[PDB]
This record gives sequence, C-alpha cells and structure tokens, in this order.
Amino acid sequence: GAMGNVNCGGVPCKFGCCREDRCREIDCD
Repeated sequence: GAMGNVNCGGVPCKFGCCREDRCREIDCD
C-alpha cells in the first residue's frame, strides 16, 4: 500500500542519490 518512495531535503526525488542538494540518477550505486 505504501508508496515506498523517498525525498531529499535539498530536492524532491522519489529515487536516486541526493548530493549537494541535488538528486542524480546515474553514476551512483
């Protein structure tokens, strides 16, 4: 039932790596 998503304080990002207040979906484990 739960979306299972995530959010970053710097930016809204359902899934990915959040760095420097920026979510990047690439070149990240």
